Amino acid sequence: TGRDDTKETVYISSIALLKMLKHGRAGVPMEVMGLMLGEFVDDYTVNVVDVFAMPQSGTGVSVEAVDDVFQAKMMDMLKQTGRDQMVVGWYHSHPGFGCWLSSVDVNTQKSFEQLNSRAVAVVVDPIQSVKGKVVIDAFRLIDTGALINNLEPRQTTSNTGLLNKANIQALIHGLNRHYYSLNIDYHKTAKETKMLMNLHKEQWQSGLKMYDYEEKEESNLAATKSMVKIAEQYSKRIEEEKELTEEELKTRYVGRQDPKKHLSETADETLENNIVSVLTAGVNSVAIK
Amino acid sequence: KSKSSLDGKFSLFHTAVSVANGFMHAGTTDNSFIKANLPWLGKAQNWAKFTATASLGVIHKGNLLEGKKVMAPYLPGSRASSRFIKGGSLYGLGLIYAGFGRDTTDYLKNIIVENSGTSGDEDVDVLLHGASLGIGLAAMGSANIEVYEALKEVLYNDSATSGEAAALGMGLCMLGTGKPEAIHDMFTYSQETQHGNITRGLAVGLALINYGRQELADDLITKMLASDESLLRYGGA
Amino acid sequence: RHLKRELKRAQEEVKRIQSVPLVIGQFLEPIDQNTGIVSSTTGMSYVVRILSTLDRELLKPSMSVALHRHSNALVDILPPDSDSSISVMGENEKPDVTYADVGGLDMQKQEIREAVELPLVQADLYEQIGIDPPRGVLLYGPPGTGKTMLVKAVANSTKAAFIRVNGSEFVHKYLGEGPRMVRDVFRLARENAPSIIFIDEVDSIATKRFDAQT
Amino acid sequence: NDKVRFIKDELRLLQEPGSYVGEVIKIVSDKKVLVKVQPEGKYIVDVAKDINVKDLKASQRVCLRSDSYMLHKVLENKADPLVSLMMVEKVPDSTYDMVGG
Amino acid sequence: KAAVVKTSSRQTVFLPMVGLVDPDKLKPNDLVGVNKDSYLILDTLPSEF
Amino acid sequence: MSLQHEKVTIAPLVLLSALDHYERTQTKENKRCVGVILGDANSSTIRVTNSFALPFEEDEKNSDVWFLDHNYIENMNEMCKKINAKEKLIGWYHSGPKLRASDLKINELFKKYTQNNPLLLIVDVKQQGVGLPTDAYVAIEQVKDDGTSTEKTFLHLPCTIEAEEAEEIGVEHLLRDVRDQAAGGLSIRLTNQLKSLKGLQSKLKDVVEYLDKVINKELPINHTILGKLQDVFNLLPNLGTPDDDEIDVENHDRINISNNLQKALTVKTNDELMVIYISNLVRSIIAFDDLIENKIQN
Amino acid sequence: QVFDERIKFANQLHDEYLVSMRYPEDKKTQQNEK
Amino acid sequence: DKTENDIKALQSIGQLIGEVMKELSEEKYIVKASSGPRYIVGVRNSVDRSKLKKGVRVTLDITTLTIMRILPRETDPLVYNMTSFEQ
Amino acid sequence: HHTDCKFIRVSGAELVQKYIGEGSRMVRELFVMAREHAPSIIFMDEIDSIGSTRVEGSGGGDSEVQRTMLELLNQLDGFETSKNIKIIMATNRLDILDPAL
Ligand SMILES: Nc1ncnc2c1ncn2[C@@H]1O[C@H](COP(=O)(O)OP(=O)(O)NP(=O)(O)O)[C@@H](O)[C@H]1O
Ligand SMILES: [Mg+2]
Repeated sequence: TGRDDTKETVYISSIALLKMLKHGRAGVPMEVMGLMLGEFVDDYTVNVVDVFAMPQSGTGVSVEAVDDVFQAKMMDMLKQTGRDQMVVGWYHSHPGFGCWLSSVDVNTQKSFEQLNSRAVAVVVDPIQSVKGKVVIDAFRLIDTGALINNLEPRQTTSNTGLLNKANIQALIHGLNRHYYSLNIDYHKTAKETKMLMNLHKEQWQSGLKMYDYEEKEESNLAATKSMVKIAEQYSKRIEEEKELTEEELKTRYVGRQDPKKHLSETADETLENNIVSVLTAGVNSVAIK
Repeated sequence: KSKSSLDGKFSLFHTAVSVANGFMHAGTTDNSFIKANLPWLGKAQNWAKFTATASLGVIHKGNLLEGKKVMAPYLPGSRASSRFIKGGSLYGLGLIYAGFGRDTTDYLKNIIVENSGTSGDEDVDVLLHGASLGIGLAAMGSANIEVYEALKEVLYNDSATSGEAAALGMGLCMLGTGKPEAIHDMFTYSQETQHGNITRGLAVGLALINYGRQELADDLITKMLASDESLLRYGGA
Repeated sequence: RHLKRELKRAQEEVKRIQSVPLVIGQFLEPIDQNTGIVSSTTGMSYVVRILSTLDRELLKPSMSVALHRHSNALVDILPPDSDSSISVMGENEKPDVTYADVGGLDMQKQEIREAVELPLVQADLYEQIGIDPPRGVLLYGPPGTGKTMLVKAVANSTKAAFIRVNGSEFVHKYLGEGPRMVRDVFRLARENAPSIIFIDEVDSIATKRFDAQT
Repeated sequence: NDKVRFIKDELRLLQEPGSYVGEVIKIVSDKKVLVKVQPEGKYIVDVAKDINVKDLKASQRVCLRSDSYMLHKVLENKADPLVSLMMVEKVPDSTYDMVGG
Repeated sequence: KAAVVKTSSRQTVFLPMVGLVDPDKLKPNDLVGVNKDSYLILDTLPSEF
Repeated sequence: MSLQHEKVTIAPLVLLSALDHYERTQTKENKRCVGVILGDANSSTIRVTNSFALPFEEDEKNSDVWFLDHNYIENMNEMCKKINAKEKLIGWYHSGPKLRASDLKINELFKKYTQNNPLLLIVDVKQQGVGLPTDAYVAIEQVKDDGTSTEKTFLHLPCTIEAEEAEEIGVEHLLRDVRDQAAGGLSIRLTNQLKSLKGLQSKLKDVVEYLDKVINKELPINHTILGKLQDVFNLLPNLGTPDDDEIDVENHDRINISNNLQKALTVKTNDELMVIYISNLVRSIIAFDDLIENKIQN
Repeated sequence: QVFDERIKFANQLHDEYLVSMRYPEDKKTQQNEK
Repeated sequence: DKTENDIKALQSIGQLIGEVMKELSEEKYIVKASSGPRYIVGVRNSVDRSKLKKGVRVTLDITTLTIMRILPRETDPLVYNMTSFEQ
Repeated sequence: HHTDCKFIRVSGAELVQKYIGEGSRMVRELFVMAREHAPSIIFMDEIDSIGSTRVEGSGGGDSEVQRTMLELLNQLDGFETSKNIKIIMATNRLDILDPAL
């Protein structure tokens, strides 16, 4: 019968993830562009080793803006280093709207389907993302033909599928009738993790430096006064507070913005701090002489 | 119910009906389901059609003698219309013949050696996935080393989806032996393979082979949990 | 102990959302204790989640409010004091204390003190006799008698709040833009009481006869 | 355990951009309602699936989503400037003997 | 060097003066072309009254 | 040249690039990867944005013998200018770890390109030193005393990382670790106090053995070090001083304040004791009433 | 020396609170309630 | 050099102007944008807290909405024309 | 106080309101809102000293918006039949008031 037609779990390296973020953010508002370099093996494995952002084009995402002079040139330099990788798709940002292929972009992505048969269009939306995690999705062309010939069920085998409910109407219609969405995973080695994880030794050298000690008194003093003012409302609150029905009590004795909670919070902050302050002061003194 | 509500063209639905029904009629042959749900059956495609032939073996569990007979047109040689049929019959045979006779293991063993080259042809990848699950089932608790060697050759070929099937198949055959040479090879290979399905297969196989292995699996557990891969930790557990 | 770390990290995440960038809106009325309706600066009416443990006592009175930009939700509240009416760039506060306000018209300087300084400073006195707080003060005379300066001096050194506005702040070219500032002055004073209201230009605003010719 | 869920859950709610507020002008025979989205123009937009057109009435103020504008929940209390004005003015405490003669 | 444009998009933008476009040629209340994405003074336009 | 070099901030991106590049050029058996570093310069903060490997060969037999490809440096410049124009050629990274005297010689070719003293960014690839995964060093030319010829030498500068906004935000989603230091709760910093002492102790012992090595193994005496150690003995608090007595007073106050905060927490914990009891008392009645009512109904 | 002890006494209070507190609650959760 | 100057501006990208509507804190400032909607923004570290004064014209990122720097007073044309005369 | 109704002071023109839409027709819309929020005493304070020129003139769009409100009290007769909306007006002088009253 038919081929599996299971969209690739797109293993987008940590290096590729950070790198789309830089180009895309700085380049606001102009919708940026570039190719994704990687390797496709098996039926559902693409690893995107690296990406590179093509020079800005004032035309915006267009068939104009995809260009082979840049394509050739970067790859020829990577020949010299042996870091050469084939074009396996393209990324761009729509930052002025969420992650979904435009009517113009579906024509464009089809050109790339001729180049490479497992070509992706990965829309990275940089302004609207607040963390570089949410509103980022991956796509791959599903023909017009598929829609007519009821071949969409073949297309979603061996997958869990991803729906983006938000953004509808039009946009959603186009999305459903153009591409297929699948989960995006981030792969990294643990040598990378250790780098990410790393800081310095001057990190702890700073952690042995001590503030001026009058300022520390200021904080201890302040806390005591701080807590006096909120201890009156707490004092008032528990005078009676026996009256039937909890919901009523919450308005009457101000159980919202809870004074009991707020007192324990301030006490506890100042307390953990003053244990570190006495400890550090003693450690330094005995250590040195 | 199955025909009326659940749609046969949609693949996920069709898998659910095939599995529920396979059990309904299990442990005695039944062709009642084929006949009732005949139009329904023609709709099938892709992996819905692999599951459709393998369903037959869950149904036909027991009645061992007539197990082979019914599966006769679907085998390779007698079928080359559809690779999903060819492959899902061999999985299907192995269900009936789970833990029973070793005359069956022999047949499947031939098919593995034939295709342990290039699984790069499209038909071959599907075929060889079923063959590999199939022979593992058939050889359960035999501790046939011949089987084990055959499924190594699939692994090292680095067949796309059959790599997983083979890895599982080893642990089902050699069930509970804790042969150390087997343990060493699997564990080491799983690091090399970058493709996750093959990796999952070997993680889980390492557990199977150490069935009832008690405190002699203790060497294995420390390595798998400490392995930085999430995959090996999952099978570690 | 494992769940303590999750909890702590869970609060940290919410602080990023709470943080800048933000956009100002104006909390309208409740629809419900824990869901309310707001209007933005952009005229759009958003029905928004009231995040847990926030202000309620004052939140429900139409009051100025902040909205997280990307969530378009009520993540934290502003004082009514925030977003003060259109008001003079320099200090309300008087930088001089040397004062010629003392040396000559001294009798009038005490009088102003009597009406204005004496209730705020000593509330106690008033409570015992039983009077209502003394009534407003109109200052009129020929100009070049330092009227706007004798009273300024007092506000400055009493160190009760001082709101110094002109009719020129209020005046507007639009439709209904003047009055919305006027409502803000009266309330703004109540919020931050004891409080001193002085409108320097009021002459211009008052007319002998009303007209609508233009 | 319960507390950490609540903090997380609130965060997940806030995510949804927009969310609006209209008023049903009328009910129509395809099972849609004509909404006047209060700042924006008019839109004809379906009822939520959960509530039927029998439940709704003329001039019902409603909440609205923003990703499809499909109705969310009916407003418990009518959004109108007048409501806020009452709040401020407060319940009269004055009586006839406050003013003598 | 710097330019305050008030756009026809009804926005107000403080943009780095493009160095290619001369400081001389430019003047207050010159009519000018401006790039559509990123707001920079792209070119100068015959004025209309 | 510019002497402005004060801090060198290094994006998490440069590090990821350099690792990857080292392993894709399959430079091994202490085959050096030498690649270019791009970013801003002639600033107090040098903002190190990116790196790309250059073709490179290093021969183990003799270290004078290496290749570096001139034209590649040139080709990259017009490409990188278009991509982001704030980038300039600023020097080269070395795989390290070792600090070579072949780096004086490589710096001289980079010195042709650069408008600053060539920035040598030693990005350790083995990551043995967990802390300091980076060293930064700038080529200077300075009058060497004792009637010796002017020397070109490497003076350490702060290589410490700061990160850009765009990079940082994604990194933070990935991790959830308590890292080397987060300064989190009490637990986290309490660990820190032990670790940090241990940092110092390590540092300190090495200074002790360095002094043996001057007089046993005849290192040329680096007088700079000796200068710093004089400042340590001299600005060393002296004990028996009445300053120490003052210190003890400050200690007395804070330990007291802790005691008063401890008591206030007792009042909070004590309130919870009663409220839960109140609740139990009502519930006893709720459950009793179930039993009697089930009997009556039946 | 004096103050060190006073802290320990408060802590000992807290513990006494915590243990006792939970013993009625067991009873009630186990009992049926309306 | 002249043509290279355009490449460099392109990466700079435009900015939005408001004005310091009211100081509330050193940490956070309330600005009212000239085009419209009032925003609460953050301060950048090189710009000083005291350069910031009420009524000073400020420039801010479009993207992050964070006060980059003070601008000189960007006078209305009417008062700009009176200054402009040298007789 | 004794009547026990919602005493909503609306002081002045509702051209001050500008929250949604123009404030002009919000004057007129008062009827609708008072009905929903009954029991209500609408205390319309408005002296009508916005110009003597338009008190005695034919000019004045303020006069037009005012007028459309008065008509709603006698076309719709929502307030009259089931009285719970009292229309309490207050002007300093009987003689500076609009003559349609
Ligand atoms: N305590 C005072 N006694 C006498 N004259 C005063 C006093 N204080 C200020 N002056 C004088 O008043 C002049 C103007 O002060 P100013 O504040 O303008 O007054 P005013 O009466 O409010 N009138 P106007 O300028 O019309 O608002 C000064 O130039 C002083 O000479
Ligand atoms: Mg005056």
